[PDB]
Amino acid sequence: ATGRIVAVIGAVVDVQFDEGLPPILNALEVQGRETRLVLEVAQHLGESTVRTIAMDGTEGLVRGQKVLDSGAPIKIPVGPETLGRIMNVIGEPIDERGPIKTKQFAAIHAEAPEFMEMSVEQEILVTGIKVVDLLAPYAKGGKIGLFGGAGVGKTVLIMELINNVAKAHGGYSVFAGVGERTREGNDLYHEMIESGVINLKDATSKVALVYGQMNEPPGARARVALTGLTVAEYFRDQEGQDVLLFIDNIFRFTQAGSEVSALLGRIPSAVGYQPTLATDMGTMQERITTTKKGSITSVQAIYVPADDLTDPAPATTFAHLDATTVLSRAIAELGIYPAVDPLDSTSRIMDPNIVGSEHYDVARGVQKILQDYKSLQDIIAILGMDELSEEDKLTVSRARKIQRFLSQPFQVAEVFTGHLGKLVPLKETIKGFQQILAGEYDHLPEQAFYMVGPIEEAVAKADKLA
Amino acid sequence: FAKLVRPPVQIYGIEGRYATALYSAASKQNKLEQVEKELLRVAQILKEPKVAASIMNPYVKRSVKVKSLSDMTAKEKFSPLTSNLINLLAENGRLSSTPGVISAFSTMMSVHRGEVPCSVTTASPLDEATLTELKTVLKSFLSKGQILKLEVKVDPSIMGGMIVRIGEKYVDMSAKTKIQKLSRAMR
Amino acid sequence: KTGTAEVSSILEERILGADTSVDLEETGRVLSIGDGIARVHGLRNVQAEEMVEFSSGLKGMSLNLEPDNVGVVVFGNDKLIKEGDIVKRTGAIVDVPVGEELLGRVVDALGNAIDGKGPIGSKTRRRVGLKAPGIIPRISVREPMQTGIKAVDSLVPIGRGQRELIIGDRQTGKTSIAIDTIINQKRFNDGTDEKKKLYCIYVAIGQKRSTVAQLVKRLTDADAMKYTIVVSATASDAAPLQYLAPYSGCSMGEYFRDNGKHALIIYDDLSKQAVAYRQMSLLLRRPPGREAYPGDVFYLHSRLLERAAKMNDAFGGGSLTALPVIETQAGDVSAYIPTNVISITDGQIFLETELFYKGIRPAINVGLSVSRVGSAAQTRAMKQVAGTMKLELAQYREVALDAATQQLLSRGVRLTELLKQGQYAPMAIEEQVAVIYAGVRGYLDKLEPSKITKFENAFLSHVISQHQALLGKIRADGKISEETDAKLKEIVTNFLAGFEA
Ligand SMILES: Nc1ncnc2c1ncn2[C@@H]1O[C@H](COP(=O)(O)OP(=O)(O)OP(=O)(O)O)[C@@H](O)[C@H]1O
Ligand SMILES: Nc1ncnc2c1ncn2[C@@H]1O[C@H](COP(=O)(O)OP(=O)(O)O)[C@@H](O)[C@H]1O
Ligand SMILES: [Mg+2]
Ligand SMILES: [Mg+2]
Repeated sequence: ATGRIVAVIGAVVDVQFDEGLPPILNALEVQGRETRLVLEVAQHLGESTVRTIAMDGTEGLVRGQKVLDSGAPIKIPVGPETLGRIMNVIGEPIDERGPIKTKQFAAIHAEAPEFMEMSVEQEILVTGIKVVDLLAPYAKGGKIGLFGGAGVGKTVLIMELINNVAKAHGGYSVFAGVGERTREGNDLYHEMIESGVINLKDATSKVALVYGQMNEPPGARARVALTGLTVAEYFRDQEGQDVLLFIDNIFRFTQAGSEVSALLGRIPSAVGYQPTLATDMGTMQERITTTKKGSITSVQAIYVPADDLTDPAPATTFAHLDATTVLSRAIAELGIYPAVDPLDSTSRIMDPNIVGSEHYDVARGVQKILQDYKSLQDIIAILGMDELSEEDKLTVSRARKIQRFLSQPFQVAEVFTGHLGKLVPLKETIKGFQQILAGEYDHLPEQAFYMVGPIEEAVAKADKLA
Repeated sequence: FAKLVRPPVQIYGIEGRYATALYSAASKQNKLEQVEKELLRVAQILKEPKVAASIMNPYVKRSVKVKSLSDMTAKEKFSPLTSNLINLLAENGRLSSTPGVISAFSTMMSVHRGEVPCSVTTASPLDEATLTELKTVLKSFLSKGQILKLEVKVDPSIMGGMIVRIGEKYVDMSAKTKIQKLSRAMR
Repeated sequence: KTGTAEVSSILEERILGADTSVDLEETGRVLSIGDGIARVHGLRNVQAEEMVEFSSGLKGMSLNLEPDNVGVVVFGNDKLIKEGDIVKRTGAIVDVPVGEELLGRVVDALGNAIDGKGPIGSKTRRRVGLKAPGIIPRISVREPMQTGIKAVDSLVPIGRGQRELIIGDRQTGKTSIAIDTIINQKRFNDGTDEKKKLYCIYVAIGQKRSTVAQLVKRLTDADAMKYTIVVSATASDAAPLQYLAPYSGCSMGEYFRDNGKHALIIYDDLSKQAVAYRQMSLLLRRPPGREAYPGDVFYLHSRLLERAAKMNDAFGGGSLTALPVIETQAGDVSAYIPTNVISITDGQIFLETELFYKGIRPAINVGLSVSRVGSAAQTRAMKQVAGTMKLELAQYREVALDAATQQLLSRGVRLTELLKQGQYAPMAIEEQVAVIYAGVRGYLDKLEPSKITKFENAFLSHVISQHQALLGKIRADGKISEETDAKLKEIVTNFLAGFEA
């Protein structure tokens, strides 16, 4: 079947066929271009006419050009041969090392796992960061969010989780860059070569990379998160392994659907997004699950626009997560890195059965002394410190050291300040918050608790300022 | 662009845009009477169950509904500019509104000799002397050299009077002279 | 459902015979005009984003192709166009003249001279709608790009290929950072080492026309208009000419990057571009979003600032540095537009409006100014000294008769006054490293704070003369060795004995 391009409006191309109307989600091929322009059927308008969405720039299309139906959805090369390579939206090698040679091909638009395939196992994934071990612990095989504004650390943190968790992992890894800096994607490819994760001489590489960046058209950022997902479905289903799935950033999948929803002729909903906003996120996000064959451990990174957590795009992804780490800027101004909100970070496995009865009791004492300090900030700012009680000059004097003890020097931020990266075990971040909540360290200043590892370096710092 | 001649009625709508564009091409080349005799027979040859079907049926195509009409208007009588009109109505999907274009064109061509007829709505039809007297005083009112047409309707709700319209004039001598008795109340 | 081309002037061409003396393949008419775009009937072989020409002499871009008509975005004013015109098809995508033969001119956004010096003499044309380089050809930054400002070159260092924001309110000294970057390249463009040459491009969006004219004099007064291009779409120009101004400005810098040369471009400013793209969007009846902006403002500034990159050695080895300018309303760094550009560029420079009033100039907020990738690419002479001043400017900021407080409150004010700088005085790299040396090695700790602007203007004016041949080994060897710093100890302590307090 061949068709004629009838209307080109931005990044939405219209096509009229004469026989053989292709069904929805089929790919088409445009005839007469130097590169490869591939469309994607999105509607049927009647009078034997479809309406597509283009996956590259539509500069130079004449009304009457010929387009050829492929007969099937977009199929990318998948397998263990795609490890150690880079792939674009339609699965072509963009690393100038030759074609990707596999045996089988998998479509992009696949359906979700059923009800009788969901596994109900819950474990704990210890990371090494004091704030996310204690107050919101991470589960193996479940989704993980990372909320925050623009400039708080949603990528210095996600490159620390790669440095700790994914390097010592035994399974496979998949990175999918949706709408970030292209100079950052060059640095990730050039750090995994020196650290030996990707190897260009033999066949012992452990991570695949998928990339559709911020200089891409809106039709190619709205479909690249389905490509880095379909690569990580082979490593779970047809091999039976434990994978990791880092996506950054997932808001660009939502933003780039609103750019093209105006051109498709729709009535727009609230603050400016598409009407089908929560229908097509649930269709995407219910394909990243731990089923009865393997475990997908997705660590996403979500962007909050204009620091507003009531915006419909970062407030409809809260129903799809197990853990949650809300970053904030007002903590990052004081110099507390990572600037994790302690009273807004939630978790699902926080339960006295799974994590214990000793972990659960110290973690709830920390959220109690930090909430009572938050209710006195309206009075300390007006009437000063000398108007409180005597027992309430101890909630203030202890919460101002737990706040500074939730700071930690990261490993990837060695080139920022020149301090050593520190890692703590889970059994030692329980002991550090007992010897502060009890009152063992009421003879030290607050700045001695600033940017250290475990509790033993806090007393090895207060002897300096003597 | 070029200029186009204005019709003396100037109606509006999607059917008036096609009765004006034909009047701006048939007043040129002096063919305003040849199209009118053709258009009163294309109204007959559309409303046949072989041809009234598969023109409103949306599941055929655009192009094969043209070819089934490009030979139908070619073989019988027509090869004027009007064969492009049926060719243009079938391209734009406006083949359903073809009685709307035809019925608009007759009144647009009527006013070239017509008079926008009257309406006398009083009662049962009366004798001949009352009819010829109103037909020979209304001829004195037009002052345009055009033989006026007229319609008579029966409406018994008016008590003893009659209302008369001449185009857009509408004199009135009816039961509204009973409603003018509010001067006994409103004063 | 009434159709744009269902009018009687187009039905008459069809109903009176399919007319032969109308082209309808390379030329068409104009059906309507007035909201910006024009509705052009015909032109059945036009491409998308292809420049056309009107009968009045105006260029227009083919934006929106439909089965009836074409919507042409009109560059310039739309009074000159009338319904019923005839528009010709050029046959090429929107492109600008580009080459080495533009250094010294003042063009407008379409590539025509407005300085009154005749034609330009160009031979090559590049498109404005090209894509950024991918992941393979780029490489990390390694060469430093000097500024000549003592607060920027030692605290937020820049490198050849790194985006850097300049963000602040009105009248805080935004443009006067961008001017001193262009004048500081006089020392390198007039030398023999070709590997350190650097050109410049200035893009003026929405400014006044009388402020660009008083700017090209200041560059001509300092011999800086022989390696600088200026693109100009001022506030009286039409709205499509301000939208397409940084694209034509960046396509003139992409020439030098692909041919082994280094470029530099200053967009001034990207705030007034986004209020020009807002106008063309709402005049096309598009759904507004936050602050009545369109939904694709992020596509506007990301597809432009992704081009500023550094190629690898197999692609020539050139670069392209960008320095956009954003204006905030009363310190609002949490609005829609100043967060869409913080989440693109590789760092920030903050200009406070309440340090510009207290007499500190340039009013650089040292707490909120960061530069991530450009810290590893600076001179080891500067890193050996400015790595120490980074510590004391931190310890001054926590303490804002006690012990361990009146020591840091003494030194921390002598380093704040050391970082003031007069206008249009770009310093060299090796003259900075002696003045920052005296403030961090503990020599001016005894002086009064008011008599330290007098001290820097007296020490530099003499060591540039009597120790000129002994200063060159800092710039030549690129570092401070054990023989230079033992020599530098005697230059200062002999000058303080002669400097009359
Ligand atoms: N280092 C300096 N020392 C003294 N004065 C300065 C310095 N830098 C700038 N100024 C003064 O600041 C004034 C305004 O500077 P500038 O033109 O950069 O502001 P601006 O932010 O560009 O204004 P706008 O953006 O509103 O046009 C200048 O007239 C100049 O006198
Ligand atoms: N642990 C840390 N130590 C020092 N600086 C940090 C740390 N984490 C984040 N930052 C700062 O926060 C900023 C975060 O930027 P980045 O993570 O690159 O992108 P995003 O805007 O997506 O967070 C960086 O500029 C970095 O300087
Ligand atoms: Mg980031
Ligand atoms: Mg200015």
